[PDB]
Amino acid sequence: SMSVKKPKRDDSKDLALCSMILTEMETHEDAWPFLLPVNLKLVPGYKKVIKKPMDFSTIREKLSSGQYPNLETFALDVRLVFDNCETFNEDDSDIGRAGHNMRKYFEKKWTDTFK
Repeated sequence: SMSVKKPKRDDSKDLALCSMILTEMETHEDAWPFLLPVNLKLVPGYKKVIKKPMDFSTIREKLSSGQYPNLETFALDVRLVFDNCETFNEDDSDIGRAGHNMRKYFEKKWTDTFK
């Protein structure tokens, strides 16, 4: 509360560390469904159904332009990519399985880097 603060966690490397994790996600072989925005002109249903589209390139732009106020807002966008994936794709599909793999891969990097 006012004048009552927990000890200060050093947040000065977070920007760089998030950037590294995003690079590791981008180079994973199952990243291909997620690298660029879904094409809203060419994928019927996606615009109407997915209210908040998100992808790795869009995450990169936001990060590199100071649009994440903290590391949790970054994690939320990453998870949104996989939540969107799950909404639109059958679990029993290549893209569905890609999303599951990538989510797990991310959550490990995240825990190991910060928790």
